[PDB]
Amino acid sequence: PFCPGCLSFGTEILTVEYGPLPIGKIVSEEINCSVYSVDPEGRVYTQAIAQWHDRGEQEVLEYELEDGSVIRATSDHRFLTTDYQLLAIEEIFARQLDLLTLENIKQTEEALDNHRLPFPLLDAGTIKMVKVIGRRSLGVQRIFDIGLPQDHNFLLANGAIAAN
Repeated sequence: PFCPGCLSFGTEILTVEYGPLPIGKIVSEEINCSVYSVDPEGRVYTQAIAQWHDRGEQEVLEYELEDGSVIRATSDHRFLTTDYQLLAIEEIFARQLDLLTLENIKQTEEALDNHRLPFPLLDAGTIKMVKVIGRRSLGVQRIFDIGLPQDHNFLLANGAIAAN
């Protein structure tokens, strides 16, 4: 079936235990690990993955942000905006809204202080508000997703917060 919010194989999730890892690998090997997620209150916390989804193949597009980072996902994949809405990346692009991202993130395990979590996202690190400046199709590619016990969202290695 068509997956509204899926990511490319190579999309790196910032895992707590292992650092940046492609979602394709996490799903292919059903890797048990934790991700950094945001709760309804706006706090970042660690969450263990509950399910792994290989959704087959579908069009994947590369969205480029103002800071040069890229997001390779389905057009309806939601991301956290600066005004704290979870909107489709294509919508964020069409409306020229800003994605709420962290920048200068350590690309290793325990990128954030596990001891201090939960902690407010806007105070967890250097916040970088960026718009989507372009989109280009990558054609039909493999797509993935993961399931979480509480909130279905997680921090990507590039600082963006993917929200299914």
